[PDB]
Amino acid sequence: MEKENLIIAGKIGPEPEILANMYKLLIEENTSMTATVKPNFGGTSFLYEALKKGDIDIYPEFTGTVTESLLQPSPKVSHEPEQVYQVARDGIAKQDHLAYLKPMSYQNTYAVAVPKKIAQEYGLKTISDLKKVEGQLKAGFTLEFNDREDGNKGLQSMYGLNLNVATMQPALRYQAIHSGDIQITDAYSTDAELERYDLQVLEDDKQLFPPYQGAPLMKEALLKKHPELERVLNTLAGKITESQMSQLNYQVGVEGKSAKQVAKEFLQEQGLLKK
Ligand SMILES: C[N+](C)(C)[C@@H](Cc1c[nH]c(=S)[nH]1)C(=O)O
Repeated sequence: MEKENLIIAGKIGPEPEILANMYKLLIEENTSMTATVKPNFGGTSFLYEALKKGDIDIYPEFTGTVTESLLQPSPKVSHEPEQVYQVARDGIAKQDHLAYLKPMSYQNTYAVAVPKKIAQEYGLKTISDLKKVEGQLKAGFTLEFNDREDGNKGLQSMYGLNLNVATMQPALRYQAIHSGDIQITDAYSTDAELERYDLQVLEDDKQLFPPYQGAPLMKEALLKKHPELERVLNTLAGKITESQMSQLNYQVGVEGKSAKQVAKEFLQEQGLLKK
């Protein structure tokens, strides 16, 4: 009886798809609940509004994204990842009555990336160095990174950078930078494409980017109906290194492995999942 089915969605990319499947695997093993993973469901605003509306039940959301996009007005937060989690978790519960579980260990930050030869040619080590060459290089940014105060709007406001920006589909920006039609893109720090395409991440010297740790986001009402979801999904808390998540992304995004299988093998190897 009562085999309730949860909708777990992810933002664009292998990582949310991997994360969502880990949520499904954990949920189905340890609760009387099934789960459906919705890969590549949308961007932050869509996932967030889908959650509040009940179209989805869980998705992995990132701490700095809670503080910077989701919370309005955005609070001025530190760079301590734990403090940023607490503001996110308390802020989003007050604002929208969403429960935000404990963050995973790794950080997946927005990272301004250039090909390694571009960085050598133009002497680019930090984001500030782009001011030197903002009239020579072409940037390709996701639409969301463009519109985000911690994205390109913050490249303008904090760095003074007025880059020549073309808004890209997320999956195209990496092929553009590789083939040469753009020279700057908004990478995600754990993206396998960084290592695969000789992309060098420019250092965030003015510290525009907040901490970004992922954790399940969910209505508080769902957590009251199923309190076991907190214990169950929190076995991921403080776990998964950038190196581990990067390898998982390689497997799904580069090797074409199934995200469920990659998540499953990993949770099993970590002892987080039977067999
Ligand atoms: C984790 N991250 C890199 C800081 C972004 C990634 C992201 C934002 N929108 C989509 S789609 N992906 C986020 O989830 O906010």
